[PDB]
This record gives sequence, C-alpha cells and structure tokens, in this order.
Amino acid sequence: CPLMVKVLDAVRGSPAINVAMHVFRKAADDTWEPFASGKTSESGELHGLTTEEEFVEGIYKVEIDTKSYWKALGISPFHEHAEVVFTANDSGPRRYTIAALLSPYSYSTTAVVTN
Amino acid sequence: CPLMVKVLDAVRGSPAINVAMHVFRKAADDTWEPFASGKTSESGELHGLTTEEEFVEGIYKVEIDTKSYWKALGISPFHEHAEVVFTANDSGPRRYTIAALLSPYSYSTTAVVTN
Amino acid sequence: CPLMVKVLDAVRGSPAINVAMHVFRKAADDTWEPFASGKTSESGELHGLTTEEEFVEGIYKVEIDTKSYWKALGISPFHEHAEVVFTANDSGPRRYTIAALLSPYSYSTTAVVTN
Amino acid sequence: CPLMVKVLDAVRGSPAINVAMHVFRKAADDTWEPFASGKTSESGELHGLTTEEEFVEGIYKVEIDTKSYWKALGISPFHEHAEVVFTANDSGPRRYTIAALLSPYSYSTTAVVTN
Ligand SMILES: CCc1oc2cccc(I)c2c1C(=O)c1cc(I)c(O)c(I)c1
Ligand SMILES: CCc1oc2cccc(I)c2c1C(=O)c1cc(I)c(O)c(I)c1
Repeated sequence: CPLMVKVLDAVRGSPAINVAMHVFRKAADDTWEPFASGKTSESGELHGLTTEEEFVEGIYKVEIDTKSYWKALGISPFHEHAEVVFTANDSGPRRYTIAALLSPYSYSTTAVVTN
Repeated sequence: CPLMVKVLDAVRGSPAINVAMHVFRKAADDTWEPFASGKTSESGELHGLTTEEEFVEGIYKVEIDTKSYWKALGISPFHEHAEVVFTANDSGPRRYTIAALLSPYSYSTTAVVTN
Repeated sequence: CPLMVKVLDAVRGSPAINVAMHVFRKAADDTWEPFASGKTSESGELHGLTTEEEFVEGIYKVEIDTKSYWKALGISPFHEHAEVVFTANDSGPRRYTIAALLSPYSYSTTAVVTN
Repeated sequence: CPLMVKVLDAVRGSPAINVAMHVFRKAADDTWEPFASGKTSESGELHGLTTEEEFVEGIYKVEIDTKSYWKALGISPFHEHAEVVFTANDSGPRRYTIAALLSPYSYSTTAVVTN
C-alpha cells in the first residue's frame, strides 16, 4: 500500500467514518484525471487506492468530501471539501500516509512519508 | 475588507512573508475563473483582494503557493499549495478571514466569519 | 505589549470570547508562581497581561481554561485546559503572541515571536 | 492498551522517534503524581503505559519532552514541552489515543476515544 488516507473528527474525538474521497493525477494538459476513490472505514482509514506499479511520480490531488460528512452529522461546515495536492517523488522506497483532522471551520493535514 | 488571508510559519515562529496566492470563483459553466491575487505583507496578511460589491455569492477557492515559499527557505516541502474552497455570502454578506499555518509536511487552515 | 494571547473557536468559526487564562512563572525554588491573568475580549484577544519591565527572562506557563469555555456552549470537551510552556526573553526582550485554536477533542497552539 | 500516545514530526513528515514522555495523575492534594513513562518507538508510538485495572477515572497529564527532540535535530524550539491534560471518564468501554503533531514553534494535539 503506497498511499493511505486517514481522517479524524475533532468534534467527536473519533475516526471520521464513511468519508468519501477522490484522488486525481495531473495530466500534461494541466487537467485532473480521476485516479482512485473510496470511503473511509470504521477506523477512518482508506487503503488499497493504488499499487506501487501504478503510483508513478507526478502531482496528485486528494479531494475529501468533508461537506457531506458534516451535513450527515447535522453540522454546518465552512469548506466545500478538503484538498491535498502534492508531488510524489522517487527517493528510495517510500509509502505515503495523508492524514486530515476535521473541524467544521478548520482542518489540518499532514503527510507521513516512510520507507 | 470582506476577504483577508493571514499566513504564519510554524518553523520560524513568524508571519509568512511574500507568500503568493490566487483566488478563483466558480463560473456558471463550472470552471474556475480568476478572481483576485496578491502576496502577503511583512505581517503575513493580504488585504484588499476584493470589495463588498464585487464579492457576490459563489464558490471561491484560495490557492496559497506554499511550495515557492518553502523553496526560497531551502526546504523541499510536501504540498504543491494549500487550497481553501468555500461557499461565500450564501446568507447575505459576510467578512471572511482565511488563516493558514505552514510547516514543510503539514498545514492547518481555519476561517473566521463575521457578520 | 510583550505578551498577547489570541484564541479561536474551530466549531463556530469565530473568536473564542470570555476564555479565562492564568500565566505563571517558574520561581527559583522550581515552583509555579502566579504572574498574570485575564480573559479574552470579543475579538478573542487578551492584551495587557504584563509590561516590558516586569516580563523578565524566565520559564512561563499560559494555562487556557478551555474546559469552562466548552461547557458554557453545552459541549463536554476532552481537555481540562490548554497549557503553553516556554522560555521567554533568553536572548533579550521579545514580543510574544500565543495563539490557540480550539475544538472539543483537539487544539493547536503556535507562537509568533518578534524582535 | 487503554492509553496510547502517537507523535509525528511536521518538519520531516515522519514519526517522531525516541521522544520521552511522562504521565502523571492528579492527587487529592492537587499535586502531580508520576504514573507512567516511556519513549516513542520507530513508529512514533508509545504503548503499554498502563492497564485497564490501573487506569481509573481522574485527571491525567502527559508531558512530552519536545524540547529535547528538537535539540537533538539541531533545531531551536519554542516550547519547553507539550502538555496534554484531560479527564478520563467511564462511559462504556473506552480506549484513548493521544496524538501530537510537532513543529518547532507550534504543536497540535487530538484525542481519539474509541470503544
Ligand atoms: C495564519 C494564522 C493562523 O493560522 C492558523 C491555522 C490553524 C491554527 C492557528 I492557532 C492558526 C493561526 C494563528 O495562529 C493565528 C491566527 C490569526 I486570525 C492571527 O491573527 C494570529 I497573530 C495567529
Ligand atoms: C501524532 C499523530 C497526529 O497528531 C495530529 C495532530 C493534529 C493533526 C493531525 I492530521 C495529527 C496527527 C496525524 O497526522 C495522525 C494521527 C493519527 I491518531 C494517525 O494514526 C496518523 I498515521 C496520523
């Protein structure tokens, strides 16, 4: 698993479950080509998005549908979605975890890049 | 001032100065149209992007060029940019402050909305 | 103003108003002595805690009473308070802004230090 | 494992390894009694701090020695340590993860409370 996403809820202190997201890869014409997608598990994690052969160097965007998550909880959010845009590079063996911590008017994201 | 952006640097404990950003607004045909742009001052703030008359209801995206900021400090960061996407003025005019805290592998963003 | 504190609410997208806090300074005998206290204004800011003459080198602790803030909004939060402990003025006088972003199960704090 | 701590480094995009921390429980005389301690693993995690029988309701403090971590990396930090103070409550079966994300002048902490 070269790319994993984990989402947590800062209002409830819990994994953010059933959060939909799409991953895009940037095309040579500067458009966003759909690449992978899924919904987070009961642990707030989404695995199996891609494979090592497919996950080549380039620019990727992860669009997390935070608005639908808050609306299902009855909470009015600020953001339409949370977007994480990054370059994947080949500097030795690398696995990427994108983590996002969600509040109604705020989010934080970090990347854990390990061997 | 209906739309202000503030950016801080979590490595140096200082405002993030000279950070470029571009604001876009979603058009009727669902494309992103250029709306405003500028760069942060010595206080880390960008004022004067728009006016109350021009800042109509819509979906706006603030694209903060964090990669260029970190590169000039000698750091190769994870993200290409920080994106903040939100619906503005859906219940009438509001004033928005978009704040971003930057680290090389992480950022946080929040919004302060006042009537 | 050599020491200012700003507090924001990530659930409401607003300044966190009427948040009490206490500042302590570590004495020679290694105990925490009361130094200053106050509560945030309608802008979420607390100014005037100390003066340049009184704010000598030392280890300071800012204890932000986040639990009382959330309780008044009907929320049972995780943390008892947010603590920020730092050495101040070790290289000569500085001005410090301590900022905190609050959610029920999470907070973030940063510091802006200027000469 | 009723209480786990995870620490990440926002400058390097990696687990924060070998971070020392102490856990205290508040005494009836309002002093902090040492309870448990350890250092984070190569995954940035510290497990085995306590057992279910020992981890009774009360107020706990986790003091994370972030200053020594940054000094070992050659980076000048703001905080003396990161302190997380919380009430443990018996509302059904509950396991607590305290997570902290570290930058030199900023940190964020959240709690993941699961069944
Ligand atoms: C870019 C500013 C900023 O972005 C953040 C994102 C997440 C958490 C936090 I805390 C912050 C934060 C602040 O610390 C801050 C906000 C304002 I409004 C200020 O006026 C000042 I001084 C400081
Ligand atoms: C120390 C970990 C951590 O602390 C934070 C504080 C604020 C915001 C964030 I996003 C984080 C964060 C994570 O990124 C994270 C959390 C867990 I729980 C994980 O399992 C993994 I993988 C990654």
